[PDB]
Amino acid sequence: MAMDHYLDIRLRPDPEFPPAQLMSVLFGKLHQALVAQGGDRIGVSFPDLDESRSRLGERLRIHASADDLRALLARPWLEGLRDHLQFGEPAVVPHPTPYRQVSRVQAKSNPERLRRRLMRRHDLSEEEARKRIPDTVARALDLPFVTLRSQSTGQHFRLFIRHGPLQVTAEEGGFTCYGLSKGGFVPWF
Amino acid sequence: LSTASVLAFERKLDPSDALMSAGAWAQRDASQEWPAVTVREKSQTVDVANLPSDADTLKVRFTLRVLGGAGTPSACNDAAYRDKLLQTVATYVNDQGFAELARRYAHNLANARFLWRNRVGAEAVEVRINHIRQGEVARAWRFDALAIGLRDFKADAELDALAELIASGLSGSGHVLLEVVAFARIGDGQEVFPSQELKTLYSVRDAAAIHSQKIGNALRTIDTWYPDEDGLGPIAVEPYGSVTSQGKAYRQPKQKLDFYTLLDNWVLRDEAPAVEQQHYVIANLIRGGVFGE
Repeated sequence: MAMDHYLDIRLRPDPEFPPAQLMSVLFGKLHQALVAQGGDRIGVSFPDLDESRSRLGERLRIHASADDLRALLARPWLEGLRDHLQFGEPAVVPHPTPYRQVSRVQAKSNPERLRRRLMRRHDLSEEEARKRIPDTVARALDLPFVTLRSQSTGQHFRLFIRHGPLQVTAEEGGFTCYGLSKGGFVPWF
Repeated sequence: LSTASVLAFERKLDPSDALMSAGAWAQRDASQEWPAVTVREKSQTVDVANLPSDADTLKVRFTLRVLGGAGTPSACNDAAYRDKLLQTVATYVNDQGFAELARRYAHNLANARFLWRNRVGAEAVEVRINHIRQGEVARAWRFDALAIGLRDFKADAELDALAELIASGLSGSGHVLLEVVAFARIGDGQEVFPSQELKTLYSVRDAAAIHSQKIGNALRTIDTWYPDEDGLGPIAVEPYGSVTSQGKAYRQPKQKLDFYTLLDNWVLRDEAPAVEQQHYVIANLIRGGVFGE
């Protein structure tokens, strides 16, 4: 926990979008700025969620610095949510701070994924494909997120994600492109 | 004296269907002859459509209709209810001008309040609105949605002329006919979100349109006297107002600020609800519905 980039921000109310109706736009306007724009000294955390309540977004919680995340207060790439949101700037963090566990990982729940794999790897079709394939091992990761409707359909798909524990020690460096800890202790202030 | 068993009010600012259509840039001054959008379905069996590769543009097409004199109703059973409603509607008319409604109408005309989900990740918004008397136009505008922020009502120089025009409109001082159309910046190969019915995106033939009620909703985001928290912004005007998107229903009937009791008090026995309620009252009279017994 060497960085001291805590930038808090709040929400804004709008009538033309639900939580997914701006969460899919957040997934569209954060990943490309973290990919085509990029920056390993910039990301996000998830320190204010819950399991049963399904709290996905409740406040500004980012991880930046004096130069890498210093363009998070003069950025016209996030312009348009002035009817539904806002942002802040980084503040001086203290010595003893926490570090929450998160992950922006991909969970898979295919019970017929063995059949779609064997269609190009085994030739075992759907007729005899119920002998030893995983019928219920492909579980679902139920959690609250936005409903990103890709070309498969217009319905709101669930945003699977795994939380983590809380350790007093920290780990500075780099995480995945989504900000979830792929080896690095994520921030939770 | 008591309530009104039947009531029927007539709508104001009715739009047509906002067809989508495409194009390019620097041909936006030659947009009489322009192409359209397509509708296709993919693999469940649902619909999803898309712009081409030549086009960031998307286009809007609708036109408006004021009538004038909205206090006087068109269906009742009590003649005495009319004889008790006329003093109230004339009292609200004569003592002040209707421009407070008109700013909050005409900035939603000027902003991208009707381009609801057409700026979820946009960069430059340019809207052009016509005042049509006859076969040409004679008072042309071209508005911007970057300037006035989508939750406050702070007026600019363009807004007062359109406000006094529409306030001449809905008060009976001259019929106006707006045409409010827009040009978008979407994305080169980007998924569209048109309307539906009660999956199938609502497809007008060889185009794609959204219905009348979405824009007849969008141009009357006038409720910002709803009780609980006024820092949020404008939501629309409904008697027993419930909203799915923000979830919580404003203006509950178990405390006294819903439409069905302030109408009883403001109209009949000539006692006044607040001056921070009046334009919401007359916006309810603009909307219309069956307000019975």
